[PDB]
Amino acid sequence: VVPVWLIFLSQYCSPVVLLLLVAAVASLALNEVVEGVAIISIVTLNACLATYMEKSSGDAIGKLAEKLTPLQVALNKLGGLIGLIAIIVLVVIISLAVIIKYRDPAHADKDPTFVIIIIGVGFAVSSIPEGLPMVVTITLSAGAKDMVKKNANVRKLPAVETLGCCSVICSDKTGTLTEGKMTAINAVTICKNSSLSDENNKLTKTFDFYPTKGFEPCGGLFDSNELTSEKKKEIVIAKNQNTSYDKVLYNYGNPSNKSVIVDKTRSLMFAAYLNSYDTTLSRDPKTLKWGIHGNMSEGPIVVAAAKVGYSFINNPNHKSYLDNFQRLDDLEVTFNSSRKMKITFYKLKTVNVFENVYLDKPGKVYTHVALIKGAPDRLLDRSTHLLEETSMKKVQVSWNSTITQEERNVLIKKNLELSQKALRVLSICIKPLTDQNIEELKKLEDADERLKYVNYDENGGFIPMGYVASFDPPRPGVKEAIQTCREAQVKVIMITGDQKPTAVAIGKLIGLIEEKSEQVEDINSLAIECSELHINKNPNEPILPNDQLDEFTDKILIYSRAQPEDKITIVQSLKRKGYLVAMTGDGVNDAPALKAADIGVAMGINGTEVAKGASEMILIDDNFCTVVSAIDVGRTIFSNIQKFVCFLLGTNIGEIIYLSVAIVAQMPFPLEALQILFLNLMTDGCPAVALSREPPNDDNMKTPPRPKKQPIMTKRWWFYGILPHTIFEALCVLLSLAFSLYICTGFYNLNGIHNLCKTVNLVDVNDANVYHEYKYFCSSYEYRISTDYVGWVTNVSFWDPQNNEAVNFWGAAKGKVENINPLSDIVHPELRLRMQDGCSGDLTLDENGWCRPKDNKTSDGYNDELEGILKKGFEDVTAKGSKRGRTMAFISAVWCEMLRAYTVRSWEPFYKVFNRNMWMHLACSISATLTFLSTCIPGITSILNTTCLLWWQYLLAIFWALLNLFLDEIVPKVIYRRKYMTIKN
Amino acid sequence: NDITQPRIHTILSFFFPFIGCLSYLINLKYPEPSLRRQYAKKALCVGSALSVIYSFILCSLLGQYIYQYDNKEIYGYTY
Repeated sequence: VVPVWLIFLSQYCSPVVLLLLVAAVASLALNEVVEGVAIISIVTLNACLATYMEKSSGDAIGKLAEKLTPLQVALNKLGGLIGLIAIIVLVVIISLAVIIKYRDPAHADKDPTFVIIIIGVGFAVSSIPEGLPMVVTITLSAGAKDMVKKNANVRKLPAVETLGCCSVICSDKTGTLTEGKMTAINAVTICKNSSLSDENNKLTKTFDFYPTKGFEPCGGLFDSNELTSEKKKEIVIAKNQNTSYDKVLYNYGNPSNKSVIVDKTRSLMFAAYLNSYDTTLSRDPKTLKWGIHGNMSEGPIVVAAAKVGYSFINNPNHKSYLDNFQRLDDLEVTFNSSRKMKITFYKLKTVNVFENVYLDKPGKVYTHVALIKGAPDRLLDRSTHLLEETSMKKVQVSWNSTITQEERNVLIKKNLELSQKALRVLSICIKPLTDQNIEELKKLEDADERLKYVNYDENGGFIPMGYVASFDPPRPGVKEAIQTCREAQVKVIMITGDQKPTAVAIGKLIGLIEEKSEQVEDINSLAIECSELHINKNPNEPILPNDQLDEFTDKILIYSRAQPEDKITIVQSLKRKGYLVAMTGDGVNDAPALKAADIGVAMGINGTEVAKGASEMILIDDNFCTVVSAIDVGRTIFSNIQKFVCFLLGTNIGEIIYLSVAIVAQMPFPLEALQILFLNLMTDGCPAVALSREPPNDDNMKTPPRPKKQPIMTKRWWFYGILPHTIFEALCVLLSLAFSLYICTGFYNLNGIHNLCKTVNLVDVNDANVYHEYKYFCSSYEYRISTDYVGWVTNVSFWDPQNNEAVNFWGAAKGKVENINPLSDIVHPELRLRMQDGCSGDLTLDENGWCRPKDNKTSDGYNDELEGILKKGFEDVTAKGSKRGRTMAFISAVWCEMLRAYTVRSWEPFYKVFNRNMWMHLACSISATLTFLSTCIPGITSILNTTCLLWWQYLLAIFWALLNLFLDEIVPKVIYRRKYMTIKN
Repeated sequence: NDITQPRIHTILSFFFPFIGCLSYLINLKYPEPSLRRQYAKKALCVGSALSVIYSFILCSLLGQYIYQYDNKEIYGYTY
């Protein structure tokens, strides 16, 4: 893996961190290092959190399933663009504030240009989205962890991003949509001139197995037309008893019922069972749960056989019975997707009889039998003779008459009916053989690929005895998952190897094809066989032209009779149509299809190593429904980043707006140099990062899939969310600052505060007509809330004649006073007593009796302890009142940006989803606690330049932020709800 | 899966608010539907709300009885 130190160092290369480091040059330039250092602190904290989450994603990915994600690089570009725009706007605003001779009522000892430049630098550091890469990394890593928690192991980080935008899912029917536990349901016996049949056809009859629970062997065979639910449930009753189902109804599987029909059913089941030597029934060693070993498709035949006998559990003598029939391994035909049948050979223990079914042929003795099982559509067409019932004594092969076209149709429409009801049908055939026939078969130079001698013969030796129908139960949650996919407007396509009527039936059962689609032929409009994907309608022709294929298959929903290698064409067609294809497979031959797909999906435990190595994600759940939850989580991962970017823009544009308005309207700047860095750290990082862990919205699984080209900010997030929050936040913060300064110092604009302080000019000594400037008195009006008195008071600063130094006097007189005259009765007796004796020595007393130096007091020592004068840097009551007002404005700004985190989370009103996330509660309260503590800790307040407020002052500062929560309860999220969240007008 | 210790952490958080957040931080490993994690969520909410309220009250008292009275300056009415 990448070294941890290398990962930590690499994260400084993102454009936003680079811009912040550019602003960190102030620590080296002639500026305040104690405020430029905090930028490095913020960057280091973000880098530490991001490197921890990246290292943890390096663990959750790779080892659990076996450099920037395109979303990450796009969002880094977006963050760089936002930073550049903010820097340009703040450069214009700061140059405007410098061309104008702007200055603060406080900071009198410092050069105004440097102060405003540092404030602009702080605003730039705030407005640049330095937390964007960190939040994107956290969201992607937490999303991958959530996927793993929901049984979806993503192999690549880019897979998490791409899943949300996915618009089509292609899944195999078997294993993914329906569990592999196939169980037998019906079995059909074929024998013409039979005494018993269905609908008086006198040629075929259907039988039903019961019980049909998964892979459980005990049970029997009954008549389909007679077994209603009432008679079935009583058969289920007392099933723990020994085999006695004949007390309810005739059990054809009981060997004690030696009859002609039972003989034919036994012959068919024994022919089926001998083809299943690769599979065997078993039971778990620690639980009384049955199971199967070997091929999954061959499984239900053995279970079906056990219900009529032919099993070791029913009788220990079955081993010898199987041993009596030796097997010819040389001629065995293996089963594969290309042949679609398997042929097995055995020797008989008799001359010309097989399970009381006679193969008598003059001049020939049949010491061997060839058994075939496979799809009916590739064995029925080559059938030559059927079984025939002679009188009421025995069943013998009908060598006298071949199968006619009507006789073939007799089997054909029964196969059509049985292939419906979501049952797949297997056809079993036989051919009697002799020693010379076995020698001829062994003399064939061809491999087990063809063995054409078995199917075709001049004597017509090929007999199909009947069918076995087995159900493939859908997984319990597949219907709800497909309904959710339909609500999410993601197309679901089933790819299966079953026959076409079976495919359409199972699709209708699980809900791919609704009954509302019967207005058109669903038989051909959506469900088609793979033979249709060629210009000539047969697999011999290689392909059908793309310009017609893409238009033909855009309506198709179910593919039947598929092949593993054909999945490539489907993926190509869907990709050309514009969908983001997530295709599932096992990897035996469809690994290229998975790789060419946008989101390859390995089929978990059933999947091979090639599939797991070619896919983007692995379904350890072995279930289709996990893909739907995967899409849900992938959508949530983008939605959380969208909410975070909305928070960033909606707060960091309002910051610039209210700074610009304060500068334009000649107000004191609403935030200090480092107060805004503290604000940035207390509203991004916390709680803005806590938006990364938001649970899915109620409509994130209902909206259409997001196109890849769609920008992160649709105009829906601009007309609501960003702009109406920036305007409201600017209004709230500016009104808070104005009311704050009016409460704390009696004036809300810089001109009023500066004129509120009285100044005197002193003509220089060495320079003619040059004038220095000093202040000799200050006033202020501060609102008071107390038990004794509520209302305005006046506070003054003056040169104290008793102590011979500049002092601050608070609460000189009740109510606002235009000119404080200390000799009047309004003034507090202490202040009157302190100066009633007159000015100290060489000072003036004409103007209201304040201590102003005479006009000849000038010295070259500017502010060098001149008597009758407050020193530069002394905290006048105007300066202290302005600091208190700016502290209230700062707390209001923090609680206005922080409270936006509680209304960004969902378009629903915030009171419904308040408790939905706990990390946001932790981060929000950390922000609030550090805001309250940063204005009362003695160390912190000395560098933040904040003063600790009164209780009602804190409530007043917070209330201007709760007024910004009318962004939810009034406008505009109510407008958004009425326009889009309303189901119907 | 024990409900007792998150409840103890919730009660103890009334005397030190940082304890409530530590409660949620420590037992995040346990499954979400368990009663222990639900009481941990309650502990985090109680700790966070008490942290905000206690910071407000502590800071207001500290201001009104220390920072309101700078030693060297003079005070008159309503002071």
